[PDB]
Amino acid sequence: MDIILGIRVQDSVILASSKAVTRGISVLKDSDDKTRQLSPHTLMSFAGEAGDTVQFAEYIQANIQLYSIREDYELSPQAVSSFVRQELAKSIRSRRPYQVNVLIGGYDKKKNKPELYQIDYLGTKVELPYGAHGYSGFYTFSLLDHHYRPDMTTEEGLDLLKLCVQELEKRMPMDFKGVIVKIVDKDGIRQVDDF
Amino acid sequence: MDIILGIRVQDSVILASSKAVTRGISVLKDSDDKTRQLSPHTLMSFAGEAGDTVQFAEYIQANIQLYSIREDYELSPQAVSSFVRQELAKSIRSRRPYQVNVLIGGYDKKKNKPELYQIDYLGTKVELPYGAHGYSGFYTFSLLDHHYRPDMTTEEGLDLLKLCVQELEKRMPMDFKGVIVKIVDKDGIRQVDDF
Amino acid sequence: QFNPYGDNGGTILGIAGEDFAVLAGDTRNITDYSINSRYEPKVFDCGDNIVMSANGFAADGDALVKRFKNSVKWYHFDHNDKKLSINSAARNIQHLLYGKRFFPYYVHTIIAGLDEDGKGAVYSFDPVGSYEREQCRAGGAAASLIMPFLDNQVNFKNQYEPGTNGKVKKPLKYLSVEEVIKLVRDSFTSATERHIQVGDGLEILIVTKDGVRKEFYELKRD
Amino acid sequence: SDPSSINGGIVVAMTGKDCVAIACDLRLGSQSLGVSNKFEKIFHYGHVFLGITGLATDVTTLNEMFRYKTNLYKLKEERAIEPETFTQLVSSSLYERRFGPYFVGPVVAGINSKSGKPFIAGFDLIGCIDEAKDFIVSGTASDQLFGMCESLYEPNLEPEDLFETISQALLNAADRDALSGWGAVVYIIKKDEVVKRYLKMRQD
Amino acid sequence: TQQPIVTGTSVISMKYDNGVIIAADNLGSYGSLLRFNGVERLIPVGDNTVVGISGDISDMQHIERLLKDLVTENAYDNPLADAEEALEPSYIFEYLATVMYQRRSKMNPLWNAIIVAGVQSNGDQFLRYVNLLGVTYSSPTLATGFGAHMANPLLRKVVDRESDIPKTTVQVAEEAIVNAMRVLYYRDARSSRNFSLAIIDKNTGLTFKKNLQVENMKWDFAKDIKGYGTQKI
Amino acid sequence: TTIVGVKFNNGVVIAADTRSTQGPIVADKNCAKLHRISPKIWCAGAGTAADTEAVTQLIGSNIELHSLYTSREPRVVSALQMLKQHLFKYQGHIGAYLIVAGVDPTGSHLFSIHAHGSTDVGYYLSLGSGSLAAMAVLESHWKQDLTKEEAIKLASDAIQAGIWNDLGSGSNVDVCVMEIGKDAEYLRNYLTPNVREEKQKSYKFPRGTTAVLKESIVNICDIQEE
Amino acid sequence: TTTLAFRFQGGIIVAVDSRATAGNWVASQTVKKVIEINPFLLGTMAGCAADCQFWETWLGSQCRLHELREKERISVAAASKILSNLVYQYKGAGLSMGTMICGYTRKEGPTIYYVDSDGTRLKGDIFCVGSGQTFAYGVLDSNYKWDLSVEDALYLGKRSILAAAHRDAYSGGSVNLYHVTEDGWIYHGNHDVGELFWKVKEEEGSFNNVIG
Amino acid sequence: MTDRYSFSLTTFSPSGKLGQIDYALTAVKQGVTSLGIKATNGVVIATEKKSSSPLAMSETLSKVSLLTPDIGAVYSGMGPDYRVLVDKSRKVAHTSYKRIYGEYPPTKLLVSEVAKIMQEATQSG
Amino acid sequence: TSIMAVTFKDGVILGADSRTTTGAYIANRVTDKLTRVHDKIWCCRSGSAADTQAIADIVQYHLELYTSQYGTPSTETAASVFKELCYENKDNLTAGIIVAGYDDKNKGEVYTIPLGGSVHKLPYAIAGSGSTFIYGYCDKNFRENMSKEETVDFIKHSLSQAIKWDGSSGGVIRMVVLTAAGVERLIFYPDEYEQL
Amino acid sequence: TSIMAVTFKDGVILGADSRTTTGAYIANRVTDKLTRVHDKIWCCRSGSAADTQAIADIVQYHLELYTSQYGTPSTETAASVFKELCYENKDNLTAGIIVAGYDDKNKGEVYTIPLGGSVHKLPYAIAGSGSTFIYGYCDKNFRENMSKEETVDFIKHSLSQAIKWDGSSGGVIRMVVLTAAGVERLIFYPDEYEQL
Ligand SMILES: [Mg+2]
Ligand SMILES: [Mg+2]
Ligand SMILES: [Mg+2]
Ligand SMILES: [Mg+2]
Repeated sequence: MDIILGIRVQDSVILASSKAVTRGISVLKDSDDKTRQLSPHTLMSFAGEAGDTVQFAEYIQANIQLYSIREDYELSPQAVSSFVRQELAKSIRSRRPYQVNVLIGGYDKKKNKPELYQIDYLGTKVELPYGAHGYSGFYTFSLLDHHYRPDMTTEEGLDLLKLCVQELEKRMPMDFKGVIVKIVDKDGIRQVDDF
Repeated sequence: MDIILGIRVQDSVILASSKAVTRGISVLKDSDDKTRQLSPHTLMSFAGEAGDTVQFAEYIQANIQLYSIREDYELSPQAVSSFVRQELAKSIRSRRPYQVNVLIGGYDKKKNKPELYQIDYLGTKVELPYGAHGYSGFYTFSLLDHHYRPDMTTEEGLDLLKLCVQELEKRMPMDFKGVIVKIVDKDGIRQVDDF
Repeated sequence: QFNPYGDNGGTILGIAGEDFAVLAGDTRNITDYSINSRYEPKVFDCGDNIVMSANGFAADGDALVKRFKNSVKWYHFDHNDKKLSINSAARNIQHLLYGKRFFPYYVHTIIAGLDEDGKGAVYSFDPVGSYEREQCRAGGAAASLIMPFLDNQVNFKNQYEPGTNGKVKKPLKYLSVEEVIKLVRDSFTSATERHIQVGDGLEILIVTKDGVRKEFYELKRD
Repeated sequence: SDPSSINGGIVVAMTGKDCVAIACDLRLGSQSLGVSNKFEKIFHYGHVFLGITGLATDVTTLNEMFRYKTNLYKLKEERAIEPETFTQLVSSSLYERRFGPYFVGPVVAGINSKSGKPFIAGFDLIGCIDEAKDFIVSGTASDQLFGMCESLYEPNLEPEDLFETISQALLNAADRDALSGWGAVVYIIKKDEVVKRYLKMRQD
Repeated sequence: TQQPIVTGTSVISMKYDNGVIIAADNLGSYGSLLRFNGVERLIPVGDNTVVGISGDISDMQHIERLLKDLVTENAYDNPLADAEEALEPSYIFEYLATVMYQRRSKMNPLWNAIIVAGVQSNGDQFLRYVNLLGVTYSSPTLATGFGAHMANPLLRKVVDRESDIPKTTVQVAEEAIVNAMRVLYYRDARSSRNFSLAIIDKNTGLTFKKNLQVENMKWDFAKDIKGYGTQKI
Repeated sequence: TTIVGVKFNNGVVIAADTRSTQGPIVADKNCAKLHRISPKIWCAGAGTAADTEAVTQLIGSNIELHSLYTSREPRVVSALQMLKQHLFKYQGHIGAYLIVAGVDPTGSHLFSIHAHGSTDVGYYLSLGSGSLAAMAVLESHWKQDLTKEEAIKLASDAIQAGIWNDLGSGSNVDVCVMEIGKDAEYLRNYLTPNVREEKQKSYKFPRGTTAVLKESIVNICDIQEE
Repeated sequence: TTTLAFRFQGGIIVAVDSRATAGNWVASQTVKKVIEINPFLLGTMAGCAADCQFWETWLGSQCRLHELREKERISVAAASKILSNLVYQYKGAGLSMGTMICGYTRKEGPTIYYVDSDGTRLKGDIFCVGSGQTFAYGVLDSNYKWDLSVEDALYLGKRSILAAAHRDAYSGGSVNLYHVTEDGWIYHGNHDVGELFWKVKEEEGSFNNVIG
Repeated sequence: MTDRYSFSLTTFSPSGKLGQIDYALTAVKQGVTSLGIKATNGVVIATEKKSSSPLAMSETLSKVSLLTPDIGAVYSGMGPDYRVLVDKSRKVAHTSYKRIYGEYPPTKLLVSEVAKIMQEATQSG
Repeated sequence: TSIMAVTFKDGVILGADSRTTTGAYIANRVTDKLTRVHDKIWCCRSGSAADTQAIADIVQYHLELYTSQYGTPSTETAASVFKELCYENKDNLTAGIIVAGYDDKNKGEVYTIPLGGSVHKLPYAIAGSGSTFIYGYCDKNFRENMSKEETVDFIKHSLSQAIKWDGSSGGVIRMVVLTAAGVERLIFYPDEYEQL
Repeated sequence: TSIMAVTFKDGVILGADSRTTTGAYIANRVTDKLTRVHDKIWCCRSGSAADTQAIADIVQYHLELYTSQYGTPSTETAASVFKELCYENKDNLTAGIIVAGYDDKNKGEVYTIPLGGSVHKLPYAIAGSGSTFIYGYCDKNFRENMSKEETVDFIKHSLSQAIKWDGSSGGVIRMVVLTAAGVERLIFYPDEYEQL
């Protein structure tokens, strides 16, 4: 898949992911949701090779849900991201590796802090205030480097995100059919239905 | 370059050509005019390899303008298209061929008829009621095959053209940044500045 | 298949002072893991107070120096024995190099001398003729070992004045010819320790208003 | 394509008088793209320090592996592992992946708690140990570090002098490498105190 | 671009106090086949120069003809052709080096490695190398091919630097050269026992020795060597 | 790398240079290439350095266990058979080229072994990038019935040939002498002909030269009581 | 490499970085990526440095011959086309060039042509070329206005190169600024990125991700 | 064939006794006396060489065995069982330690490895 | 390499050169290519030194275990074991082996096992890179039931020419004589065979 | 192909087989590989048939024009012309030619011109794919100043063995004798030479 963005503000993490699914010549869909809820306060967006993306995401989702039931407890975003990293690090030396890049946006209820983790298909994990995969960062990071503040509100984060998407829509050759935006905070996960 | 469309209606020829110029990663321009006026009643749009497109178009333009001055006479669209075909047919067996596809839209003042010629970089010429180059025809021809009539007005031609562009904007993966539309009729060549 | 290129190793270094300039280079010539010569001069006096070295593939390096020396000779013939200025020589060498843009001289060229104001000058070229006036430039095998050291000890990069803690830079005071030669010697001694293609000898050509002088120093032969 | 130069980064270690020093840059990238300026490459297991350059997923993986192994070592041996012993463990662990190796360049630094002797060591991606008295370098700017260390280094430097030497070796080497920089950390290690300093450097 | 077919192996040489010595075996190999056993690869030019050539033999024979033509041409309208305006080693070398570099620049090289050994008018020793790439260099000792790897280390033990040259006699130099040729015969699979040796001295002139053989060889110790590890008989 | 093995009257001597390289870069200027398989069986390795070490320690480990099991001092032919069968199995992928020498109850032995598993017997051997330089010296000066002192001389001269003439070899000469009925004497840095000259300048910086952002103490101690 | 050029009310701003790399090795931090074709025309360097240096210097010679023959300043249109027609002759041979030919004449006004080694010649208002072009475009697009002052436009070009120099590994060293007027270009200095970054961070409040 | 004894031969009796271990200890009790004493600067281990026949060369039977250069072992009980344990102990000192850490194991850890082998012969099938 | 085995009246003689090359470098000039797999069953090795050594060691092991159980093996049995290894592992081996042995019942026998792993019982056999140059000489000069001295001369002259033309062959000429009388090793130096 | 030329007391004799193959198919079993470039200067051809025919035809033309102007050419002159063509066009030729001729002043001479375009004057020469198998035989059996009958026997026996081992060689053995007496053609059939 194509563009996935993430930004961690004061009290929430915002993930933006493109809606287009293109199979070579034609755009087969323009409303695709490239994300899975791993736990009530943890969201994972993904992009990479067709099939492997959803297969990997749903596999992770199943595992975190299993843990949640077994222990009657929600793993911290850090713990989830470490589990995901290991799976990808394991995968890269497999017979056929998962070609999947992910962003993990979670709100840690213990520390009362939003957290954004960027993990590529090699199992390269970094915690960031904002992140992206593919070419998305090439267009957006100069804007984020300028405007970002750690004390930004959710609304300011969304406005900075709009500027990033506008720059993408201007300079990117591919039509990614806009983005679905989701917010992760202390109350859980919700989708911004007008963007 | 990308999308170039052509449609011959009752009394005019309409050429639509995309505005985007993409150099790999970035869209460098979104207002590029992929056309040259060869004579007062003959317009040529073009698409193909970078550099060669404009070089070829301007070379043809210079030659037709030279003929016009020498004879004090405008060559028929058929005569111009034959000259262009020969140049491309010559070019395909050269050391480095012009990788340029063209549409030639002209109004024949002698016969009082619009004429549309489609010529690819091999020197393959066909006279058509409507034509395209690249993948443009794959998306648009089913619509043109359905709605086209030989007695269409210019306004009806533009409406059918809008439907074609809308289908392109929906199903094509690339953002071609809209199209510049030009009309060729008995009064000459003019650009539709709102499309 | 025939490969028209080779690698003869070697490392060269050019430093421009306030009223002088040095061009140094090791005297070792190699192919693969063998030593061809322990003393094969690589830096040349080309006349008109200009010194030159074309490091890399020695056949191309010798050809280029030979052609430039010849260009100096014909410059005199054609322009009433006018002295070829260092800036004019640099532009001339660009054209010599770019003339073989599609079959390049596989060398990194450096020339040194004095400009028309008597100040030290060094020019650096890539294999196809792009050039630049520089203060400090190492070329060849151990260039990556030497240049960071020169950034630190000549331009005082990353060095600040004690007590200020990063607020005030170490000021760029001018270096004498004796001071420069120390840095050159230490550069090549260090390079000889960690790079297998560097060693045997060091020959330095110093350029002043009085002319061109040579200095030779032994280097480790292992 | 080359796994050892996708992410970039450097590590350098030096010995001094009754002290050792180990330093690293903070950059992580995806080739030309800078991704993180907080990717520390030095870790420690008790009083033994390990720097790792190379492919970042393997850097992280190996840190977790040696934490795992040194934690079990401690439980069984009832003592913290020493630099010399840990060096052999790294070599063993790397060679066991001889035909599917971790694309890394590790560097060990520390002081033996019993003898008080300063110790440094380096490895290639499959475990060959380089036990130098003076300095060890690793990373995408290893050539530059070899040049800096070879000229700047002198034996038996006091802790506060060794800090300046290793800092200047790293800084100037990193500034001649596109894939290194974006910050730096230096550890000064004595027998029973360790100081960690973040350096100010150019962010390009 | 071509490939060498019939080839000649190492050419070795060194300077001594009053001149230079050069040597090369008499074999023309055809791959692993030791096809031609009477090939002279040292070619004298006048009484002051000897050109030693390794590599492609067909190209060697071409170069041999160029040098022969050079002598003819130098004699044209030249009353001092056998005196002040005779060919010098330095003239002969520079000519060859020019040709070699020109040929590689047309991507049609003379597939050779050449050493020009001689004594100049003023008595100075001349010893310089050129190959198919046009690469040139000089040294107190010079050798091509296998000789570069095995002969140079031995010859450099006699003349390690410039200051060792006046201390080296012709007897010591020839001894060193002859030993090196024996070592190459032991260890180079494309070498022969038969070789030629030439001395160019500033006093005694050019001495050209043909039909020399490698002698004083050690082989007796082979009788004790059995198996490849555990075998006892 | 330059490594040689020379047989003499009552034993065998093995020698090596001390340069380890990463391409054209010198990683370690005083590397130890002489390895111990057992007390009186030593070997020197060229090629892939990690392979030469790993394969020596593995066979050395198994040789020790074999010695204990059989109540006999290890033999060189055992080390050789174990090495070659291991290397052959890995079809040259373990890039270990070794010269193996030693003394045992059977006598003194000298072998070479190549990565693919082939072995050779000899009175004098050389291996590595400087093997041709070294062998030129050995072929010039070797003779039958060498004394211990003559063999050490010849071996170190052969390594010197590699040091000076081979770019892949340098620095110092290590030697190990294995004589019959004696302890094997390892002579680390037997020769030191490449000491670096004093530099023209001291590059010791003034304290406070480097700019610092933050300082902090690192807790290396375990969790404390009370 | 990062080079940009944009048209505005007061003429043209040209801004470039100074870094040259050979693989991961930083060969130079003091490269001049603006070629002073003549006192009125500027060209940017991207691709092969020699190709850009050589042919844009040659271009200056052609522009000088033109004004000697025609007794009139050459147009940016004509100057840019001399270069594009030349590189088009070499098409396929291996030239690598991405340049912006910048000028300000009476008949044209401030004009920029992107000229490229595969024959492309594009007139435009904003161009950005190099490995760090995407970073520079972001800052440019979001802050560009025609009615920028010369002072603010100069800063925008400086700030856009800085953005690239920070994120792009192959861009950095220093920033070179130029302002092109009808009476000729004016050089606005060399600015070390190391010092500039910290200065901008403090004064602007940007780069909060970076500790200083 | 195949080893079809995949079940434990040592099991808990109603009283909580592991019979086979108790009986093994009884075999040890019948064995020849061996002892060990630790000093400040050393340790001594000793036993009697109970020669089964005077024609037997009791020097060829080693009751005291080197496990590592710094570790030795002596036993009481069944000699053959001891001999194979010494073989396993010597090997495990290498495989589970020396090939990993490049040094011989400390006494307590080698003892731990030997103990593990003996424990497994008490539970394995 | 130049190797051969020749049957004669009293048994069989194996012959070989002593040169082992790595490209053009002679890695060993005093190689012993005549290897013993049993008391009076030897072989001549050509091809990969690693492969032929590995094979010979395995065969020696097989015939040692055979002898312990069933007594002295035949030369045919030894050739069969060689063949079995060479044929079944033909994809991963480069070995050309000549097997020669002496029985009292069968006397001197020679078997050649070329690259494919086929077996060919012959009166005499030649192999190695140098054998190509002496096919004509050996075919013209070989006779059945030669004497020991004639057979030594035949091998000496043959390998002399093989060495003369083949750069991969050289050094000393080693020979092993297998008869009822026992096993005799012979060696001939360059100064001897070069003047033939 | 198996070809050779041998100098003897009264002059020189050229010898050749008659087999021409296209892969494993014998396209011509009665080929004449002994070609005349002048009255008493002939050549033996090996390599590309097209190339060696083209070369020989050009040489024949050159020596015909030489003879018209300067009289009978030497065998050395003929070899030089061959060499000049083979050397200068080495990239586009696959030709191995032996030149043999008879002068009254110089008598029998033999020159071999292998692939590269080098020239080698020899007492006798062998070439072609089959020559490899008779290097040993020819070196052992050649003598200088043999008689006509001895030289015919030497060539017949040599090529007999070359044909025996080389699949690319066969058919009849053709020979051309060059002496002061004139030019004599000889032919020897399989039933004759196979039983030697
Ligand atoms: Mg060195
Ligand atoms: Mg950097
Ligand atoms: Mg940067
Ligand atoms: Mg031979």
